[PDB]
Amino acid sequence: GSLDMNAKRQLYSLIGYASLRLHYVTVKKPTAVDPNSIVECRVGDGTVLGTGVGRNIKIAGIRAAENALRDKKMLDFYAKQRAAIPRSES
RNA sequence: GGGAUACCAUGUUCAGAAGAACGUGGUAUCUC
Repeated sequence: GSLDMNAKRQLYSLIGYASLRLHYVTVKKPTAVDPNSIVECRVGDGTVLGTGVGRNIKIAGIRAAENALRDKKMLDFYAKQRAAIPRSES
């Protein structure tokens, strides 16, 4: 895999629905002696789908995405939620 | 000689299912 296109898609194409809040948070302020940074993949609900770290951070970005789609159970979990979700959170 | 993160500003591209991310250059610290 290792394909962003695929990732980003899996996100706002396989799960990312209306009123999801899905969002990534950058953590580990890069350094000029180890730029490497990490990414947190979670949702406003306080749920982290996964994570991703890299030396040129990007790997971290794309890695984070692939991480979100790296949870078949989590993914499918939202699939059902999507069907349920009564025009709101609960 | 090469290489990288980031601030300030703006835009393109990735893909080609779907929709998102990265880049362009100005300055700088560090590093090989």
